[PDB]
Amino acid sequence: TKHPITGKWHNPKYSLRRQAELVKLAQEHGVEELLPFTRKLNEEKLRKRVELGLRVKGTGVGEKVKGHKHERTLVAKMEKRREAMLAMPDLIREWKKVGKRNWTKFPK
Amino acid sequence: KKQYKFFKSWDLTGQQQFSLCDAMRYLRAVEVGQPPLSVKYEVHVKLRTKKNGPVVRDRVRLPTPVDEYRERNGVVRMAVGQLGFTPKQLAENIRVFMAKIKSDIGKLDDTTPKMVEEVVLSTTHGPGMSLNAEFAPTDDKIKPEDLE
Amino acid sequence: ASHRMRLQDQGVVVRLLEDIPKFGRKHAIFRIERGRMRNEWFPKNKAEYMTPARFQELGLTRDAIGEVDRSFVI
Amino acid sequence: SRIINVRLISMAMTGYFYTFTRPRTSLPMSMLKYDPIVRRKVLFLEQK
Amino acid sequence: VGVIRRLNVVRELLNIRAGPGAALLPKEVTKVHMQFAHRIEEGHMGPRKFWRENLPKLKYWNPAVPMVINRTTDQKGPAVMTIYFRDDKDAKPSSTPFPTSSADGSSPAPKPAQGERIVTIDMKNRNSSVILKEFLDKTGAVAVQPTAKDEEEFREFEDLHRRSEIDRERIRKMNDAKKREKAMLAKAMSDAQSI
Amino acid sequence: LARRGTRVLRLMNNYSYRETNWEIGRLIGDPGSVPGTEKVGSRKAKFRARRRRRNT
Amino acid sequence: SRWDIEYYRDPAHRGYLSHQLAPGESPSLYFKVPTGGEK
RNA sequence: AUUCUAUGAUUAGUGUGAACGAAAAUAGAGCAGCCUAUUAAAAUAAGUAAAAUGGCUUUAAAGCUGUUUGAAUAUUGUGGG
RNA sequence: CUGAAAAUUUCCAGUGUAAAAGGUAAUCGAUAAGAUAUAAUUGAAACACCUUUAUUUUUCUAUCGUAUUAUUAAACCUUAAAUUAAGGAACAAUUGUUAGAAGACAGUUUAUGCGGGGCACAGGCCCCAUAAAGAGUAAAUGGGUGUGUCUAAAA
RNA sequence: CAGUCGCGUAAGCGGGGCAUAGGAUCACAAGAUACAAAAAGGAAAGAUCUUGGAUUUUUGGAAAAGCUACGCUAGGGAUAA
Ligand SMILES: [K+]
Ligand SMILES: [K+]
Ligand SMILES: [K+]
Ligand SMILES: [K+]
Ligand SMILES: [Mg+2]
Ligand SMILES: [Mg+2]
Ligand SMILES: [Mg+2]
Ligand SMILES: [Mg+2]
Ligand SMILES: [Mg+2]
Ligand SMILES: [Mg+2]
Ligand SMILES: [Mg+2]
Ligand SMILES: [Mg+2]
Ligand SMILES: [Mg+2]
Ligand SMILES: [Mg+2]
Ligand SMILES: [Mg+2]
Ligand SMILES: [Mg+2]
Ligand SMILES: [Mg+2]
Ligand SMILES: [Mg+2]
Repeated sequence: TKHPITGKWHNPKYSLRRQAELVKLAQEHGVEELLPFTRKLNEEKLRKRVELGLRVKGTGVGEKVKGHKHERTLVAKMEKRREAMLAMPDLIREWKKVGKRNWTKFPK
Repeated sequence: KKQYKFFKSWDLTGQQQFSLCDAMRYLRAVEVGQPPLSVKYEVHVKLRTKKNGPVVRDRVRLPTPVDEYRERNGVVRMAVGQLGFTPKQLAENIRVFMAKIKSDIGKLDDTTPKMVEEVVLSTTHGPGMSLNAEFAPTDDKIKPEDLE
Repeated sequence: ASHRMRLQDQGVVVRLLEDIPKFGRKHAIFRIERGRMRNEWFPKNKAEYMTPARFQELGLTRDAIGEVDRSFVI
Repeated sequence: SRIINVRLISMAMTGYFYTFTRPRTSLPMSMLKYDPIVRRKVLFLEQK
Repeated sequence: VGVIRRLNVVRELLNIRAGPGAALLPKEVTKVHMQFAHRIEEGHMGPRKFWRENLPKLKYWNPAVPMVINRTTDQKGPAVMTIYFRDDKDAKPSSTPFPTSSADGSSPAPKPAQGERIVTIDMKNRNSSVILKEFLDKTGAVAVQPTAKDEEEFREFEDLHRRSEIDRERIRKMNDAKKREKAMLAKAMSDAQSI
Repeated sequence: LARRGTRVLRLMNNYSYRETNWEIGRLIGDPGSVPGTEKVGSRKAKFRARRRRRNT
Repeated sequence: SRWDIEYYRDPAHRGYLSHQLAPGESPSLYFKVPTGGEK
């Protein structure tokens, strides 16, 4: 509750731990219907799950897995290897023609 | 005594850039009555390039005739269209020039990729105004209009 | 330049109360060195500290802080 | 100081390499070696 | 050449949108035509200033109307301008044929179409002022008023010219003093060579 | 053209689809010889062309 | 987790989440079944 | 909730090594919750949380701390983990 | 190279102190003349005017840095129940950080081998003999100027 | 054995050199593998494979100078006068 005179939120009279002790104690005696609204209620925990479901990063509803780095760069990796082999015959012809001594194109 | 290896690059945070249509409205007024066949636009594109690096000496065949361009000192100057050019024709006439550059840059080495900093636009008797990537006028009342 | 520099203080916010010359007019908010306010202005009642509580009574907000006007004249 | 260890990079861009030694006052090494990733003989060039 | 250098040189030249000759012409007008000589003689200075001072201010607020100029070498040519005021109650006629500017009189005043009625305005040995007012009162148009920011633009650049002229003479006084002093040094060397 | 243009993506692992490296290597030609080292032409063909250019 | 979901999301293991797939969809949350043809 | 005993555990982990060494959880002993505290206390917490730096502790987090600096306002998703 | 106003760019020739390139043929001259420019000349390159850049130099601003000078005009410090006193003074002093620096002080190492130990010297590996017709085989035993290399195969 | 290259008519030869003298791990650095990812999606830091930089020369691998006649303790005829 936000105090009107002072703009500061007052903690609830019963912490989240104590809220669960009453719900667990009120449910064993069939008096859970009398307790006010609480995020610890058995029906509130279940309604929130069925309504929205899992919302964690990636595997949540509407979320998409990001994939590992070696998975994101898989196609671009195999496309580079494929490009080099296709140009392999033309590279050996220029190498065997120019020769091992006069070759000047080297990786960096 | 001191020396630098770069061309002076000013801060653009406070620059006042104009859209292509808003700019021609200012330029077409200063060239009122001038022979449109003897008045042509021009573009100076400043490049963040090093002095030691090479220069650009390629050519470009624009869609509409107004071509050769050369980088002298961290800038490239060349015409892009006559005064009677409509914004639709003048627009693509610029895109063909920027792409041919960015294509030649990437074609160049990766040691110091020359990136563009600003694009200017002026006429033979008009002021040098900055260009914004936008194309349409900010004023909702005015619309694309072509005339002499 | 660097990603981390020396931590420095920018001053304390104060609201003048006697129209100090060469600094600002009466009821002018700005940041001044803590030395002058703590030793010269506060003892002589020439200004007052602008605490978050003082900002509410005056109705102003933290975005009302001005600047020192060295060219001020009485 | 007289001899150096050079890495011959595969031009297939597979990441395999061979390591040989050669004097400094000589030309870079270039050989036709076997790449176990693609399982074929490709051109291997010195790294630098 | 800083960004603010080019910026101040521009915003000053952007007086096109100002009070002197700017106004929003009505949709009734269709096009304009003018013809005058190159030089300023036999009453030809008026139109020139109207072309370099007030005419550009119209195309900014009226960029749809074509305003063309036809210059010539005949200094005695009739410095007269035509205004196609009537658009046939905005009937939107098909006035496709229309000339373009030139410098040798190659684009004279064409004959108006059926739905067009021109308005002649003579100007010879007359000041641009009397020529300007005759253009607005005749071609009824509302004059746009400047905003406060435009008043600051005029006030700022005005105070700037004070600092500029104050420096134009200052730096001028250091160079001539040097060009004078250095001249004394040259004279001294010449005298030394003689001895 | 059809051989070097083909792309066979397989189910290697983790439901991933990619082209095996050993297949990428056999696009240039079948194993047994190193492409590029083979003489494209024939020595006899070169001799015939040498005369043609001389006759003309 | 990703691996646990993908395990019970495929029909090869008869996972109780396999009914959430399409006949062409893949169990992996990142990879997809490429398309065959010439284009 | 805290406290004590055992298991977890010659474990995770750290360490060049030698060695050091948790927690969750389980079982038992006790069990008690509250602010109107069975002794009389809050108008819900700012130089605080936190950061850089010098140390402690430690697994790099968390926690403690001298120096110089320095936030936000509740699931209608503000703050810490 | 913080930014602003203004200005400056000389090998010979050249109307003359050509900053460079790009674009242009008119621009200025309140109505009468003429000055600029283009042309032509010179040069490798030719000029007004509108643009965007380059070099250098002033003032302003911004940023640092040192010295100097003042300060009940209540920082701090010293004498002083301790003051509108006197003097020093943005120093000194203290805290944190940083670099240097005294065995002044502290902990520890300074080995082992060896016809006793000290001093000296020695330490992995290779070849021959000693070695007694398989292999192996020791000594501060005899032989070696032993050894931490060389080498991509090319005019 | 598999893979794929050279030479040779062929048979076949080739996993360096006529043979016998070049030190690890850790840490560090460069490539690859797709293993695991401390709530979850990534990542970091790890693991496997290949490779480099050492008088670690007391070379199965400590970062290391002396005096004692002021000397002490535990031991030795395993060792001198
Ligand atoms: K362990
Ligand atoms: K911490
Ligand atoms: K023997
Ligand atoms: K995770
Ligand atoms: Mg300070
Ligand atoms: Mg325990
Ligand atoms: Mg040890
Ligand atoms: Mg609280
Ligand atoms: Mg803290
Ligand atoms: Mg944290
Ligand atoms: Mg905390
Ligand atoms: Mg004094
Ligand atoms: Mg000692
Ligand atoms: Mg024997
Ligand atoms: Mg040893
Ligand atoms: Mg051994
Ligand atoms: Mg003695
Ligand atoms: Mg004995």
